[PDB]
Amino acid sequence: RFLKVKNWETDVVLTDTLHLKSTLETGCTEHICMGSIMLPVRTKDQLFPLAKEFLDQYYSSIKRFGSKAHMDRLEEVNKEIESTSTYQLKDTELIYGAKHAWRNASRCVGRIQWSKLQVFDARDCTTAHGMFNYICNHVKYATNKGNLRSAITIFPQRTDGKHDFRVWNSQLIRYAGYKQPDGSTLGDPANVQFTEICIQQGWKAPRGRFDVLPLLLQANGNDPELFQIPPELVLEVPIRHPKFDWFKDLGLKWYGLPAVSNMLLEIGGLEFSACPFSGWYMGTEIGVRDYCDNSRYNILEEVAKKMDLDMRKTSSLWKDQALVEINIAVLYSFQSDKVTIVDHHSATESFIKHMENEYRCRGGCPADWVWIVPPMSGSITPVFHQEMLNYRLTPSFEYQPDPWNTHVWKG
Amino acid sequence: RFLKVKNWETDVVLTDTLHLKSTLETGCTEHICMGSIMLPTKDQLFPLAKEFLDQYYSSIKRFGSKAHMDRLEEVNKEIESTSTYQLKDTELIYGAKHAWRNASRCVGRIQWSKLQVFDARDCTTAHGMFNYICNHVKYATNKGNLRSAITIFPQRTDGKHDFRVWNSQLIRYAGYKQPDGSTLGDPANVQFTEICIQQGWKAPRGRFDVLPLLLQANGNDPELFQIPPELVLEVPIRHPKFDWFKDLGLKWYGLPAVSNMLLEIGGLEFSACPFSGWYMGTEIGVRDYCDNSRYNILEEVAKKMDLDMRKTSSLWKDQALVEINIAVLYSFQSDKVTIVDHHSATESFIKHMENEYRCRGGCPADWVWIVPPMSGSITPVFHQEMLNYRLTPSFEYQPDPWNTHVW
Ligand code: HEM
Ligand code: HEM
Ligand SMILES: C[C@H](O)[C@H](O)[C@H]1CNc2nc(N)[nH]c(=O)c2N1
Ligand SMILES: C[C@H](O)[C@H](O)[C@H]1CNc2nc(N)[nH]c(=O)c2N1
Ligand SMILES: NC(=[NH2+])NCCC[C@H](N)C(=O)O
Ligand SMILES: NC(=[NH2+])NCCC[C@H](N)C(=O)O
Ligand SMILES: [Zn+2]
Repeated sequence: RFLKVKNWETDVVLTDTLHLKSTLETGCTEHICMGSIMLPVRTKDQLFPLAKEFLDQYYSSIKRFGSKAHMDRLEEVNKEIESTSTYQLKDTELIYGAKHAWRNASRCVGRIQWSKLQVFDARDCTTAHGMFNYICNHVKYATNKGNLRSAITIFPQRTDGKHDFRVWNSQLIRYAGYKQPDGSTLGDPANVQFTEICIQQGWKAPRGRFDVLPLLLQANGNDPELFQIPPELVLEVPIRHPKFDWFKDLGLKWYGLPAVSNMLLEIGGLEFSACPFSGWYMGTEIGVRDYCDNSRYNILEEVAKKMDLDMRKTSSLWKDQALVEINIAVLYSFQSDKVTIVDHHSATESFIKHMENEYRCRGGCPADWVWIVPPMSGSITPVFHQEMLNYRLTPSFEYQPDPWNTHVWKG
Repeated sequence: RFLKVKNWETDVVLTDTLHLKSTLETGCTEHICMGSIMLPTKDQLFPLAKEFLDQYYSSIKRFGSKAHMDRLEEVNKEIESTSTYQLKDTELIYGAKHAWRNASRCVGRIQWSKLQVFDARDCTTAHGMFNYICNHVKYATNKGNLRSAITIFPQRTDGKHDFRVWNSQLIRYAGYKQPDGSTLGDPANVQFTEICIQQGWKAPRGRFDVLPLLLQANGNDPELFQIPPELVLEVPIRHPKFDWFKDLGLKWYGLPAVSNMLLEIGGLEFSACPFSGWYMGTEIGVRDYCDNSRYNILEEVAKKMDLDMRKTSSLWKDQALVEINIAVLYSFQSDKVTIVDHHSATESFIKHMENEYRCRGGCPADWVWIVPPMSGSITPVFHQEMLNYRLTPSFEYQPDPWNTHVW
């Protein structure tokens, strides 16, 4: 069953066959689309089949499908699973796995870079201090003095679900958020809950508007431990505008390395609950969402004032005018300081090329339009005009519940 | 069964039960989401009429009354007899209003109950259609104080006697393919602009030439008619700061009137049902003016603004986009022609969603179409989870007539 997607701006039509290999569910039915919904211990029984599908894809990728090496690997894993109820991936398989989870991430517009992922194998890690060390190395390698490199660090996989490794932070680097008694929020509102947990764990909060949070790391199902990332390892960019000299006076800045650290990486049935990964920012992430979401730093009003914009009536599009400026400032500041960053026009054009390539060389490219289209200037980016098919392939990156909601504290 | 949708900016959570009354398909499956795809018998008829009549009577608090049973029986007999049926006026009006109520891609539905319905089922010729359409346009335009309306021509019978408005909108600008290879006017209408000529229209070959109506009645071939210019309200586009803006030579019409859709009520198909409301600014400023395959005007505007168009990262396209859309809203307002900005419109939709959830148990909505084409996340709908599903009565797409007509 073939399926075609059309780009209404170029009339280019593509045919998708890859969706046929999709096994997981979407959340949608023939009766309802849940396309805009944010979030719509395994058994030996269910493990080997997942393992075989993976190994089959892996061996095909290296052109050794059906070889003796392939067959022996299946036999070996089968035995190991029956013998230990789980199995260990070879280094080669882990790298292939991690790269494909990124390749299969439908919400990611930066996937044209998927094959260049640097994979750090932290499966020999046993303690939080060990985790802290791997994480520091990942940040230094990835930051590369501003010339960012994509990377992922993979800690030991889940076993019985009672010895999980977890990074409690949502990103390796992020700013604290503090709820004030007058109801206002100091810092980043998105991290208030986590910030409270850190303080409760012993962190001495400096209580400023841009305090880098400490790492709260959990190894082998133990209680999480706090660690401060060496400041010299955290690259930050002061935000200023190329034409407005007062912009710098807003005292804004952001970190250069975006590193999601709360997702779960699934490979051949195995679950890697601590798999922090990083790339580089697309401007709008900071400029539109982190700075202008009403629930984030919410700086639109203050910026519009300084610009002396008609804020009497929305139809003056004062919000839209200020948004552009703020986004111009983010891109400008990063570029001046030579910290890697990509604007939405450039990133989306690249994704379209990546997508076309994938259809031609792979038979498709699962993509989530709701997420792919930038939060500003939607239709002036090619992705808006591009029809997309969203479906779940493994290996994959999945959401998981915040650990403070599931953790059995030991004291 | 009972689905919940959350607004991530306000934490407000709504529970959707209305979807349980969904009847049509979405194009999606448990294995694949096609949410961004633009276009995913007497025995057949009676159940549909029944479903409709039941909701109709339920709506008037006479569910299961004699009147209900009676009407049900009457239509039933009429169908078994005529193989079809006719809606009472009350039912026609309710059907049309609800078709708008159920249009998941429309962000202006808070106005659904105020729809003026013009019953043109007694129409029989293209001239007749032209007359009905002129009246609709004048009524809806109302000197700039726009009023929503829909005119409903005769329903389908055998499919060989269909009424159809060939234009895609009652009022639209012509598009001509020049030797240069480039396109003059509106590229979206290059083709239709040709079928008119292939029919006799004397194209003034301009940038904003109001197209002619090409009307099809009872199945016969379509005819051309020039809408009285005094009936076409237009707005000269100028900027409230860039005097050079007016120089751009831009203008647009004030009445958006989709004319190529099909209205389905109780199984009955109305293939010619033009309807109009009023514009949301971005429709013109972002889509019509800046789409690459439309009037594609960003470069010129950026130029005049003297912006650094060397690097995409200077965001000249975005800056220009903003100014343009400022000018559309400014013009319309200055000429007292109804128009709504995407901020005000989206705020209204959120309120409408809430009302709909509490008074009806839900509101089918297509996020991909609801979120405006610019400044997405600074509008509230961006942060609003939505459930898309098909409820009837509804407005459906249908093949362009020139790809089905047997001259
Ligand atoms: C090279 C630079 C990269 C760019 C420019 C890029 C861009 C983006 C953007 C703009 C988003 C949406 C983020 C949001 O709205 O919160 C995103 C999402 C995503 N990306 Fe990428 N990305 C990059 C690298 C990576 C890497 C290295 C991985 C994985 C190995 C990855 C995995 C994902 C996933 C799984 C999501 C969805 C996360 C969620 O659901 O919250 N990306 N990316
Ligand atoms: C009163 C003012 C109204 C406003 C502000 C409004 C706004 C909008 C907007 C912004 C769109 C998207 C247009 C596009 O992208 O092409 C839309 C679509 C739609 N609206 Fe409304 N609308 C209004 C009245 C109407 C009326 C009166 C009806 C029908 C009775 C209606 C039916 C629909 C339908 C069926 C669609 C989707 C059409 C398609 O698929 O191309 N709208 N509306
Ligand atoms: C409710 C809606 O799904 C939600 O606000 C989505 C929309 N698109 C998005 N797109 C990206 N890239 N990131 C997001 O966080 C979101 N949020
Ligand atoms: C391919 C994609 O579905 C297409 O470009 C959609 C996106 N969202 C839209 N939203 C609205 N309101 N109108 C449109 O025409 C579209 N086009
Ligand atoms: N380009 C990326 N790798 N993004 C990861 C998500 C970062 C998140 N959206 C932020 O604004 O901090
Ligand atoms: N507001 C409306 N009723 N719009 C109907 C569709 C009009 C179309 N989007 C246009 O720009 O011409
Ligand atoms: Zn769907």
